[PDB]
Amino acid sequence: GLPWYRVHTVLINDPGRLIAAHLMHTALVAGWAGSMALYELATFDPSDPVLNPMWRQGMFVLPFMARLGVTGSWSGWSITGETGIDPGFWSFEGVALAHIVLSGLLFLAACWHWVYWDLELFRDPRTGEPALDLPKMFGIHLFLAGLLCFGFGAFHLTGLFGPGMWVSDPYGLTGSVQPVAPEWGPDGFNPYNPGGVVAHHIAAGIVGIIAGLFHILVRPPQRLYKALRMGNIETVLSSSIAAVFFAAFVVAGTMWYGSATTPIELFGPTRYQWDSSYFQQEINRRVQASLASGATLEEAWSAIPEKLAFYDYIGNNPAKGGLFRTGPMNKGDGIAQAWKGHAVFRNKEGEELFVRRMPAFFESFPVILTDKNGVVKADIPFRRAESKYSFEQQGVTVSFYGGELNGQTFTDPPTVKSYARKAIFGEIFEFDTETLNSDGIFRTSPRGWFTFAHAVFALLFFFGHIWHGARTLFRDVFSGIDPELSPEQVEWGFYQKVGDVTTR
Amino acid sequence: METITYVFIFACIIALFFFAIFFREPPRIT
Amino acid sequence: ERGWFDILDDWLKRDRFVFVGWSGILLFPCAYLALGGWLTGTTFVTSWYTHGLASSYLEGCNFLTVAVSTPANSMGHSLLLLWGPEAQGDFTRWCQLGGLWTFIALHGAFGLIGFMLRQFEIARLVGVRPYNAIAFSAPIAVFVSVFLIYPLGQSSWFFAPSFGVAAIFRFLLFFQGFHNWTLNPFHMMGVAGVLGGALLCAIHGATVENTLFQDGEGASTFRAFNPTQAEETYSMVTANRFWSQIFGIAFSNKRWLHFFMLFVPVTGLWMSAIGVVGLALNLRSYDFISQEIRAAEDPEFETFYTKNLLLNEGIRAWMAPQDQPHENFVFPEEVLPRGNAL
Amino acid sequence: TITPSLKGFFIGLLSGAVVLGLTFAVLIAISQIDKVQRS
Amino acid sequence: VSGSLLYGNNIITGAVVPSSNAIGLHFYPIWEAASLDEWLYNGGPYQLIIFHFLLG
Amino acid sequence: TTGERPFSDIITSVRYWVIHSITIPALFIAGWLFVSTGLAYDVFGTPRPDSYYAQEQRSIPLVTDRFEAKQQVETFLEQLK
Amino acid sequence: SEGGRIPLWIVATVAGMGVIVIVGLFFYGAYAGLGSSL
Amino acid sequence: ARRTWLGDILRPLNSEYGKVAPGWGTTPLMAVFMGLFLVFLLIILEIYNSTLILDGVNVSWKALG
Amino acid sequence: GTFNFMIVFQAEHNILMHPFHQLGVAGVFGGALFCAMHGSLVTSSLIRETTETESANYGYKFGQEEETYNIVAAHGYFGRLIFQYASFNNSRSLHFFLAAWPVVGVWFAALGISTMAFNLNGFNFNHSVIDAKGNVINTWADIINRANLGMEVMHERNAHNFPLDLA
Amino acid sequence: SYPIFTVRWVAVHTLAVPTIFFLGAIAAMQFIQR
Amino acid sequence: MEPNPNRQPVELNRTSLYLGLLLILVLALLFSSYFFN
Ligand code: CLA
Ligand code: CLA
Ligand code: CLA
Ligand code: CLA
Ligand code: CLA
Ligand SMILES: CCCCCCCCCCCCCCCC(=O)OC[C@H](COP(=O)(O)OC[C@@H](O)CO)OC(=O)CCCCCCCCCCCCCCC
Ligand SMILES: CC1=C(/C=C/C(C)=C/C=C/C(C)=C/C=C/C=C(C)/C=C/C=C(C)/C=C/C2=C(C)CCCC2(C)C)C(C)(C)CCC1
Ligand SMILES: CC1=C(/C=C/C(C)=C/C=C/C(C)=C/C=C/C=C(C)/C=C/C=C(C)/C=C/C2=C(C)CCCC2(C)C)C(C)(C)CCC1
Ligand SMILES: [Ca+2]
Ligand SMILES: [Ca+2]
Ligand SMILES: [Cl-]
Ligand SMILES: [Cl-]
Ligand SMILES: [Fe+2]
Ligand SMILES: [Mg+2]
Repeated sequence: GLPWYRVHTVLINDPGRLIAAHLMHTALVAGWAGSMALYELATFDPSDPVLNPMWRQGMFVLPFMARLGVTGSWSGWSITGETGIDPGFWSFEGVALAHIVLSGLLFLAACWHWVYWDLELFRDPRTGEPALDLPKMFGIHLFLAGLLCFGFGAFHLTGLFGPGMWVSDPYGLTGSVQPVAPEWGPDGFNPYNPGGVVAHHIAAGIVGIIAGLFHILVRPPQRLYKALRMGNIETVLSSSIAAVFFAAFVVAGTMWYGSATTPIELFGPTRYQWDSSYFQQEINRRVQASLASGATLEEAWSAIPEKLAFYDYIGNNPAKGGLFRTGPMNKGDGIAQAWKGHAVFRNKEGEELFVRRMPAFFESFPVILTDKNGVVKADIPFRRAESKYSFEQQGVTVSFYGGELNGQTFTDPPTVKSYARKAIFGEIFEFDTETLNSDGIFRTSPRGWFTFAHAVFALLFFFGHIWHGARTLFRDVFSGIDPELSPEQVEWGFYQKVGDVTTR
Repeated sequence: METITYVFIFACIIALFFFAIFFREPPRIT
Repeated sequence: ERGWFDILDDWLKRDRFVFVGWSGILLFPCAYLALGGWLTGTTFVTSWYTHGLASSYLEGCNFLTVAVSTPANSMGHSLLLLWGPEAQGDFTRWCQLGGLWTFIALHGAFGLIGFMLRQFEIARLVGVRPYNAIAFSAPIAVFVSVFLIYPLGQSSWFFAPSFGVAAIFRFLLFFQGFHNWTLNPFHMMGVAGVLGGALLCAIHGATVENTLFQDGEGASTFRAFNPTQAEETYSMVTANRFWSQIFGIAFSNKRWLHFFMLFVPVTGLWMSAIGVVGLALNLRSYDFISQEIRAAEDPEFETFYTKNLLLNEGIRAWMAPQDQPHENFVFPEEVLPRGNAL
Repeated sequence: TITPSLKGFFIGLLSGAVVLGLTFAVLIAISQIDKVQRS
Repeated sequence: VSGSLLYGNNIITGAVVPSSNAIGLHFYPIWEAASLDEWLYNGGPYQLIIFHFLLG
Repeated sequence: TTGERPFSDIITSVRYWVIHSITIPALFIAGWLFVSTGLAYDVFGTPRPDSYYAQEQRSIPLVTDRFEAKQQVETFLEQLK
Repeated sequence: SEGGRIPLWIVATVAGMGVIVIVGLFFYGAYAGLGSSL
Repeated sequence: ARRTWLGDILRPLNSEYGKVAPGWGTTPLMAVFMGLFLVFLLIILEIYNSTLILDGVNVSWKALG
Repeated sequence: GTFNFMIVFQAEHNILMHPFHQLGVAGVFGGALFCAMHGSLVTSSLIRETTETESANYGYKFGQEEETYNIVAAHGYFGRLIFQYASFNNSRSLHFFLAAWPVVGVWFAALGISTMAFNLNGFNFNHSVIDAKGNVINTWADIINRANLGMEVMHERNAHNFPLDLA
Repeated sequence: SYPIFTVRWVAVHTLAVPTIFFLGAIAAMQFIQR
Repeated sequence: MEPNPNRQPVELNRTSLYLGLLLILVLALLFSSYFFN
């Protein structure tokens, strides 16, 4: 009989049962979305959007609900930290319930289509054989996709009839769902400009409508029909898989580099913001502006939002995880409780020293302090016998500005060393490691996990494309080559054109 | 529990070797 | 139908010493440039400005140490096109900035696409099934994951492999010290598929050569074969009995045997590619958490796993300042991890 | 405005069109001159 | 160095650990040890295994 | 066979060697002079042995800016006096 | 013009000797001038 | 095969299996759209890549505010 | 423990820079390549003996006299992929090559280990390239060297009392 | 009897011509002293 | 209901069972350490 890896091929010439199988797949996926949302709601702590947002908690679907305007719970909370909001039906719970009910309805439809597979609709009226007119189906589906794409852009994203989308400032401090007007100039193609997303959907939508009408009304050229085997459903599988892997590589890239659709308040910051000290630069800018305006050092640092300092910490860098280090970021360094404040290191002479930060590549990193010009002034030595830069020798101290340790100075080498060790991670935080039995080892965020799964699946789908493209174009020989194949068809020079018998 | 798991999988593989050798479908010339 | 397209098709598909095809239009220029770019760079081009390395015969390197090196880290993932905003059309400056790296990687990638299209095109013309092209998906998954996806997940092309013998060795040791890549079960499956493939290659070649039928009088047995002969040149039955009695199992089906020879190394390479996609994001199998918790609390607990991490820590500290010059690392003697005496 | 890199983009585009244009012109020409014998 | 599953190893970290540097190239069969406990401490299983394996 | 002249015919013919006892040495010498004149250094921008460092400098001329990278290299080259 | 005038065994021996000489020069160059460590 | 109300209504939409336009038909027009699409992708790629830099187009989190 | 052995071997012998290990790599990479190649070419030219609803493997019966694929079609394919004379038309020659390539490479791998056993080590180009003044100009060999140093100084961290690791 | 300038001829020379040029260059390099 | 003519029987021979069980068991032996972490 059929080998195990071919069982689903029974559907190739059975459009009704193919629709049933597709309905079942759709039911499973929608059921997953519903179940996943429920599990996330059963585990999500909405009490601290500042230091315990969704991306610290291993939330995967919650940010997708948030991205498109679902921000509140029936229970009264919102992901922006509001209280006493009424989200209406379309809370996270309402979305989850809708997906579960959809799953059930699709399941029932699948049963109907499986039993009543032999519909006249699926028969070619001329031959009585099962047949799908794929070129016209493409136009119909493209037209529908176009209308939906257009409507999503023109009504949902604009807020004209819908909630809009998640938008934020350049430092992910004040994000919320807002209506967004389309950007019709060249900046519409800037990945970081939300208006471009709106313009995309309006414009590609209209194009899809038009192209759909074309594909409904105009038949394929004989030459393309034959070349792409348009009578064979497997050709559509091959090219659809190719489109899907393209889309998957794109969403992996935009997740990793960041865009208007992968906001840092929903997915966490990017590795590149750490690499370029993006948040450290802004923090320093703000502190310098405070000092210029007459604030004391303590006041200048106390004015830094805890949310901003937290982005300037390597524990939130998505390139710090492990493949088998499972779960929420909180399971690693712990649940963040409070900023300790900005640590300023000084030697016995009173010169400010700066701890060298750990790059993402390094699982462990030495503790080296330099002056403002990069000259080494202190470190934690490995070998002690010829040490010259020890904290004990250099009289290194640490003073804190802002946060919970504001105004405090520590001079005892054990304590100063301890804070220097944390300063390699950037800004220093107090963590609750007890609640989750956190193990102290960094995990990636939903930004990292999403990127990984999608780059991997994209690459695997390349194989799927190659395989099904091969099956389509070589259908005639897939049980083997012609047993009567003449040696002259493969012997050199017999035909002038390879494989062409009319060129003897 | 981990050790039990590792040894259990190993023991299954060894049993599999036994069946794959002594209880294989015999090769037959047609 | 007899237009220019079909006339072009005719000429492209002529049976000549080197087949061309429609795929040839992509393949031949891209492969030629990839190879030409490598030979040009390794012969004449420096890596002084991007890496602080000599890398060409011109500078005194040998075949083992020459490379076309990646661009500086500051270039990020710039396409580094000759006419792009970095080189601005200046061929000399383009060479000094590492333009030949993206040149080779990108023409290389399109060339590989061309080669696989060539495999499909020829299979179609000759009337065979396209399993050779299918198998070639493994080389493509490796090239793409390692030379494109990996650096794309990292800070810049700087961390892709540089095209060179010694440079590639550096890439291996970097992956050990930084990613603990030996510990990764996707790399381990790659190793099994490569070594398993080499095993299958050797054992099948040897089995056929040692179960040959006597089809000539010659003591040198190669002439006793004819391409057009109907009969098997060796005994499957005798081969099967031999291995059944030596090893316990044996192939009995030649079609299965040969499919398995495709499956094993192809699957191995595909597995290694998946692991490298994880490494693009530093999503490593670096540690066993249970091991670390135990070792942190118990200074007498030691395994080969903990020993290898010490080696990794040495690799990182000792190689990083010269290997990652854009970081401007200064590690005082006193911070360098070292055991006793050494 | 046409930035220097947009001018660069056009140059790359032109260069590519020329290479592909000239390649196809040449191959078409050769295919017409050196026809396969049929029948 | 711990090599065995019951002494804190998994399949990936586990090993039969080579015999002691104090032994060097000396032949260390079970009967050269004063006890099995000594034999085990000094990595006697490694020699027994690799010598039987190489012969086999 | 595919219609081209056999290689073994070509490379055992007098005419091939009349042509190629000229063209091969000509190419080889042209390659030699490409290096011996120093033109190779100029085309590719490869440092001569005296051009890696200024006399007292021990810091690598690493490119540190993407878009002003051209100028940086030019500045590094000027500093070789 | 005529194929066969210069025997293939001579062409191979001379070409082979040419390869040995050039590779030999490259090995000499490993011990002298640039790349020699000296 | 079974007829249904909705099957009868949709029948015309699945009745032209195999139907083709003669020869090359609209292939050249398709080719132009493919070419334009290739250029479009190249533009958006080179913008994201900072290989194509346009006035008023700041490819950064700091795109505006 | 295998990985430990490999890393320490690299530190002490620079095996990667040793031509016998390089031949070993050519042996196993090539073995895998030729394994996949041979697999794919034989599979590509299987003679049609089955229908689409069954495995093509049933098209071959254990002990049948006739070959199960068309070697002429296989050679016809591969000879055009590269060029005619780079392809084998003789199965005995092909299968000998399949045996010989990995076996000889792996013999060299074995001999690499067995000769580095007596400390004849990989190529050492440490500081091989020097400028006009005498400044060391690093090559990739020198970066390898830095990695090797890390391994060397850290391995068996309590075992060495004297400055040189002589065995 | 045989054509001279064929696809094969072109392929051969795209490789052989630069190869000999490069071998001359690399030969000259062996005489470069720091 | 009138039977579906697209139905096909499915087969897994013993050798395939053995091969499959080996794959699964060996994959489990490989990945198990990582699942326990
Ligand atoms: C004025 C109207 C308008 C506006 C403002 C936009 C704006 C946008 N478009 Mg839309 N578009 C429009 C009209 C418009 N479009 C029309 C009329 C169509 C035709 C239907 C499209 C079709 C379209 C497509 C197909 C895409 C866009 C994309 C985008 C976004 C580009 C920024 C980005 O993130 O790129 C990121 C994407 C790229 C830079 C493209 C990458 C191309 C790769 C490199 C090609 C090779 C792929 C290959 C598989 C890679 C393998 C190798 C790899 C693994 C190493 C942005 C939202 C892109 C998107 O959705 O981004 C999220 C995108 O892919 N548009
Ligand atoms: C796109 C897929 C995707 C992604 C990116 C995520 C992302 C995330 N999830 Mg979700 N999840 C998903 C789908 C996904 N999920 C599905 C399908 C389910 C149902 C099973 C779940 C159920 C779920 C639960 C219950 C939880 C999460 C949690 C999490 C977080 C931690 C992830 C983690 O630790 O992974 C670890 C990943 C690995 C260890 C990698 C696995 C690699 C496999 C084993 C490789 C297999 C190899 C194969 C056998 C080889 C075959 C070879 C052969 C071909 C020869 C993260 C935000 C956690 C969270 O924090 O919740 C709030 C959490 O508790 N997820
Ligand atoms: C939309 C995507 C898609 C669809 C609809 C199909 C559909 C089909 N495939 Mg293709 N394929 C795809 C993508 C797809 N494939 C991808 C991405 C790859 C590379 C991984 C392949 C590689 C491939 C090969 C090599 C073959 C097929 C074959 C088939 C046919 C028979 C399938 C069968 O009976 O398996 C039955 C499968 C099982 C009984 C169990 C599979 C268990 C898997 C391996 C592990 C668990 C999977 C898990 C449940 C899925 C999670 C979802 C995932 C997306 C995360 C059928 C036409 C076969 C064919 O052509 O027949 C003639 C065939 O030989 N496919
Ligand atoms: C099929 C063969 C082929 C392919 C696929 C490539 C592909 C590539 N080349 Mg290579 N190249 C080739 C042959 C090829 N080349 C040949 C024969 C030469 C010798 C001349 C070169 C010399 C070369 C150099 C020196 C460089 C490249 C580079 C590149 C890359 C960028 C090219 C680009 O952006 O084009 C853009 C152009 C197109 C994609 C053509 C579009 C054609 C459309 C459909 C028509 C529209 C044009 C229209 C008529 C113009 C009107 C514009 C008007 C408004 C002003 C890419 C990998 C660069 C690279 O590698 O940098 C790292 C680079 O510097 N190539
Ligand atoms: C190794 C790569 C590879 C190979 C061997 C194949 C092979 C196949 N493809 Mg797939 N394809 C691929 C990748 C590949 N594809 C990619 C990356 C995409 C985009 C998603 C597609 C999209 C696709 C579709 C939609 C279809 C196929 C189909 C086919 C089949 C027929 C041949 C064909 O159409 O080629 C396509 C041609 C190419 C892959 C060559 C493209 C060369 C480009 C244009 C050069 C571009 C140069 C660039 C502009 C330079 C700038 C670079 C920039 C970085 C600066 C065959 C199975 C057809 C099939 O399945 O029929 C049954 C089919 O319908 N392909
Ligand atoms: C003569 C040179 C010997 C070199 C070493 C041995 C190579 C062949 C052994 C591989 C064993 C594979 C398993 C058995 C496989 C097996 O059964 O082989 C069988 C095969 C054919 O057997 P026959 O019986 O036809 O011929 C052998 C004798 O009976 C005499 O006729 O044997 C040969 O072809 C021997 C060829 C000798 C000449 C080959 C030299 C090729 C090596 C060149 C070295 C270059 C390396 C350089 C490195 C950079
Ligand atoms: C009937 C009905 C109903 C209901 C329903 C329901 C209740 C549902 C459901 C459902 C569901 C509840 C579902 C679900 C699902 C799921 C899924 C489908 C999943 C999956 C998964 C997977 C696939 C996985 C995978 C994996 C793993 C495991 C690990 C790692 C890796 C991966 C990720 C690959 C109602 C009343 C409405 C009405 C009408 C009727
Ligand atoms: C990049 C580029 C380009 C191009 C170029 C080219 C295309 C080139 C080429 C080139 C070439 C094409 C070259 C060459 C060469 C070569 C050589 C240099 C060689 C050699 C050799 C040798 C040395 C050998 C030896 C040996 C071996 C390996 C084997 C066995 C034995 C012996 C040892 C004998 C263009 C303009 C577009 C543009 C821009 C850029
Ligand atoms: Ca605890
Ligand atoms: Ca001098
Ligand atoms: Cl060690
Ligand atoms: Cl000692
Ligand atoms: Fe075979
Ligand atoms: Mg020299």
